[PDB]
Amino acid sequence: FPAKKRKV
Amino acid sequence: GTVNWSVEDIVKGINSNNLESQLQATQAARKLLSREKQPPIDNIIRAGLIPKFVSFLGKTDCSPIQFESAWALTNIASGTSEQTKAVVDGGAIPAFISLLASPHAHISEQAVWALGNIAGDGSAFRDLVIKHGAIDPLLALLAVPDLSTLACGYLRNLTWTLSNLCRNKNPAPPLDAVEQILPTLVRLLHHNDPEVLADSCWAISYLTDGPNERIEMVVKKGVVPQLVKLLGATELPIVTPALRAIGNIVTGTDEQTQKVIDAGALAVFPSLLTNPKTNIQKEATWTMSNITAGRQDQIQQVVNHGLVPFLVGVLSKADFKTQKEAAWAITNYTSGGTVEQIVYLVHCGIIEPLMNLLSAKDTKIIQVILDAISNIFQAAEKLGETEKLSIMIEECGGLDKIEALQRHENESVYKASLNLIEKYFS
Repeated sequence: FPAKKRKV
Repeated sequence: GTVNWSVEDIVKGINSNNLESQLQATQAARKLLSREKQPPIDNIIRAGLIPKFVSFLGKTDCSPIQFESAWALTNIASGTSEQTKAVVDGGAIPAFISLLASPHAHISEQAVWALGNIAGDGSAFRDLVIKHGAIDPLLALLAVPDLSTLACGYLRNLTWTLSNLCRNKNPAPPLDAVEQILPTLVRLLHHNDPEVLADSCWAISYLTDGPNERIEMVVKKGVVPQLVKLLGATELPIVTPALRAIGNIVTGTDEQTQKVIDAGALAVFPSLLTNPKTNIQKEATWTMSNITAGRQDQIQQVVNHGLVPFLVGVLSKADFKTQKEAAWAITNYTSGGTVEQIVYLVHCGIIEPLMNLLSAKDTKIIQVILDAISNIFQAAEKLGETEKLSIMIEECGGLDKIEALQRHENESVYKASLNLIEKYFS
């Protein structure tokens, strides 16, 4: 799974 | 208000000589960058806005623009490696670290998030975040008597960012950074929030994905019992990383594996080896395979816990990848086991499923299975029972499959096949 997260 | 601005209007506001206009334009950028579909990250970068945002991180006198710029840069850094690199190249790392100590919790949290994206890009940016001194202030945010007094989302974000400081290899994180982080990780591993638990387990799984010295760093902190407990959890997002960590640990020394056994892990494997989630079954069978590669007394613990029938079951019916892991577990078992343990293996019904898997196209599983057969035959020789085993193999159609494998294009395959035929079926 991806290590990054976008704040939505 | 600040909804649906064009990038050019954002630029015009940010280039004004008016802090309030800059704030409104920055919020507009934040809203573009936080929309559901296709945030225009590259357009924002190309407009040259990153250095402006980074400068706004330092405006202690206007905390709102600190927050808006922190969120915008967070979301830029959430994209591709090149987009994260643009954020880093703008000088964002030290500015965010400076914001970790902000009296405004939402700003500190935003900085935590941004550093999580930057460090999560990979080993180089992870280690650069560490070199800029992020660990001390991050951990200071968690230096409270009771983690339950912290806001839930705040604590989840801190846990996730720390897990990214534990993530990735070539190289693995610096040893001293791991030692610095581990105590807080141990504390988070006893917190009651399911997401904090899941991400703490992921961090531990990263830290145990390495040579025995790294595993030892983790095991020495006494977390294996807590990992076993979490292995029994009902939430699959917890079981998955807990099981990954346990499997990693049992790739280590037989003493480390033994610490997994002593903690009670085997009692969970009846469920894990029948778990309806394919990946749980696969990972549990791989774990088992690295336990049956251990000492005869550990093999005997596998026997005592009733797990050989479960390995027979997975070998009989499972996703093929799980079946391959089971074949590995069986070959390891037969290579290391006593004669009595191998006899037991045969009495549980291993032969028929083992033979049925010889019709598979995967060459390596064929090799693995032929090795297992050879080991079993060796035990039968030590007992003088090779004939009975030959009959067993013949009655379930295995002799046809081996004799057919004599015509297999792979070298070691048809070699081992020929040896089995001429040596035990003459």
